[PDB]
Amino acid sequence: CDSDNKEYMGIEVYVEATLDEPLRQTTCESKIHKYGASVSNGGLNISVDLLNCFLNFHTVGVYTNRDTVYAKFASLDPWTTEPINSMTHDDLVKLTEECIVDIYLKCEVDKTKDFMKTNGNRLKPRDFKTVPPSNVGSMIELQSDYCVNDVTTYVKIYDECGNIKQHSIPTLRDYFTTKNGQPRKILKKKFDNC
Repeated sequence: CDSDNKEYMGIEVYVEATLDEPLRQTTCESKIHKYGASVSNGGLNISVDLLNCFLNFHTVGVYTNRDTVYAKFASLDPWTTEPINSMTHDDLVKLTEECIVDIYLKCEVDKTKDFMKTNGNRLKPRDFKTVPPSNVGSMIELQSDYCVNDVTTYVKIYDECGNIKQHSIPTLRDYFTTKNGQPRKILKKKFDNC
């Protein structure tokens, strides 16, 4: 955080997708690649590519409940995790103006897996928390697929040196949902590892 001038940013991308049948029990598989990541879980492959963002994900968590798959792509401690999410100031300017979080859903419902067992609902309304509104329009681009009834997505890109440097980079937020008349909420429960 010692203006090289390098900037250090973090990123969280949340994807929630409700499918058209109750979920089948699957084995989770995730892959992090250069400026993106993907996860195959619950009958859906969710892929996130970061276009002109100059940022890498470090972790993918998942959740599955009823008919809904959740994924959280995130960065971790930025000074101890490889690859380091640092960038020049000119690259941060381009991130600010041009970063797109390109989300792609692919249905992969597998009839060789039985339906998830369901006792009592493992999620409850007070597991979802409101998030602030978008401050960057059209940062999220989403492609859905036929088996998906609704998708919700949220991105937060933030300064890791904000508390610290003497100045801070504005947090960039966007939110997109196919749902109508629903509050701006995301699952805040701790996700499972993939």
